[PDB]
Amino acid sequence: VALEKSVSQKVAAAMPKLAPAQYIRYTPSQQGVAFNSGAKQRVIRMVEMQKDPMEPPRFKINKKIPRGPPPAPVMHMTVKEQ
Amino acid sequence: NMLNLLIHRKNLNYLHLDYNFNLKPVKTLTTKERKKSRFGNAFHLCREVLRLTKL
Amino acid sequence: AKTVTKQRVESHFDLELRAAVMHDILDMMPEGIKQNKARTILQHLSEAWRCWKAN
Amino acid sequence: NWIKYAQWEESLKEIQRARSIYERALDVDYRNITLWLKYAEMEMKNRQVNHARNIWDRAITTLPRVNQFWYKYTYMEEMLGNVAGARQVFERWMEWQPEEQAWHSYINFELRYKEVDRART
Amino acid sequence: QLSKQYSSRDLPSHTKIKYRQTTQDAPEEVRNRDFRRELEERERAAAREKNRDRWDDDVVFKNCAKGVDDQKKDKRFVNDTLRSEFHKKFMEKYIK
RNA sequence: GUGCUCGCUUCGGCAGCACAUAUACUAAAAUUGGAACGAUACAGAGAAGAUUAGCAUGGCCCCUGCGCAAGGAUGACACAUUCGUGAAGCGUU
Ligand SMILES: [Mg+2]
Ligand SMILES: [Mg+2]
Ligand SMILES: [Mg+2]
Ligand SMILES: [Mg+2]
Repeated sequence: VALEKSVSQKVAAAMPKLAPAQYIRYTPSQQGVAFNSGAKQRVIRMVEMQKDPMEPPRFKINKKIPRGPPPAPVMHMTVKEQ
Repeated sequence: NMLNLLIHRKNLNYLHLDYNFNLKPVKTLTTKERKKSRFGNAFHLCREVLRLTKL
Repeated sequence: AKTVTKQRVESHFDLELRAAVMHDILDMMPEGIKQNKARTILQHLSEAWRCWKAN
Repeated sequence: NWIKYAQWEESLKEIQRARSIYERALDVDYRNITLWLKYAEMEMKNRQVNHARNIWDRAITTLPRVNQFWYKYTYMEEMLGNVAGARQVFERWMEWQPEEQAWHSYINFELRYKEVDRART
Repeated sequence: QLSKQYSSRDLPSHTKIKYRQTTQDAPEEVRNRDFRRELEERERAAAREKNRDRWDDDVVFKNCAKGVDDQKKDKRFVNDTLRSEFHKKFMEKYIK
């Protein structure tokens, strides 16, 4: 199931519509009773922005930056042989 | 309009597209200009299909 | 990604022959511990191949 | 090339740069024992005891079989005066069941102090 | 950061997976089979098949072509590129 | 804003009720710093003595190209004599 989800996202490219209104409840970390009107929480309605279907790829991805770098321990000569 | 925007988008100011979709050049081209200005078949195919509809 | 092709085949075959010998033998021959004659063993390879071409 | 670069920055006393160079070199080839010795040495030369201590620990952890690391590690601790530390290191080392000579060095270590009971053990 | 670029090759093809069928040789059959018996009997059959299958008063020279029965040079396979019989034939044919 | 309250009740005003419920990269601007393969100028193609054909390999280099094709200078980039210190470890006289 997990793989299939992943695949569908990849396949989204090959096959060029979202309608959810989703609400969230937020606790801040600042508080103080003068920060909001005076609520321990706020509520935000998240809406996905509509994309223009004839809009080209906005920005440029080509840029290239060198591969990032701990080794496991290895745990594994005569003069004549040399 | 599409095709002119493409042309300008790439700063090909020495090309000229007329209204029956003939892509011409303004001046004799320099070597470098000739390289840069080529369009591939995609653009030309589109151009010619548009020409047909304009007829 | 590049695809093997007629232009590239002879180069390809010798590329992966140099690699075949290199991986095999330097993973096979060793205990030089420093660098064991990789440049040199391959030069022996090309030398031998020329010699067989000249009989 | 890695080493020469590190050395040059070390000479200019830009040792934070030097550290990054050594770490980058390690990313390329962590098995190379000269590299590690140069790295630890650099820290010691600049009196950066705790950096050196870290580095030594890493070296013996990832390449336990290299006896050069162990000999230097114990020597450094002995010079610093930390007999207990050195003992601890040697006890780690002995877990690898190493080589006759290593055991001799551990015993001799003990015998630079009286510690005859330890030696016998 | 996934590019909107495409390629001809990439497009769908053979989206269905041909599962093996029962007479093609589904794994079910395979698990049940006694291969060793089958292999022996086939072998025996093959062997049996093989068995079934099988004047001039004046001249310089008396017959050269006496016992010269071709020889198995084309039955020998040789792992040597220049002494394979194939190579000989090739060399014979294309140089004058 | 439209309609309706045998609304007050004239046809003016006022009241009640129903219906109708949150647009927008707000600028018609202001500022802010990478690219033209322009001319000019200097200089001037890998491999061996030279002249040249090319496929490649590697990627903090790209460009043309629908392209897993092919091109871009092979795209560019790729530069025989003779020993001894110092420290540490181990065994020995
Ligand atoms: Mg070619
Ligand atoms: Mg040429
Ligand atoms: Mg090319
Ligand atoms: Mg090239």
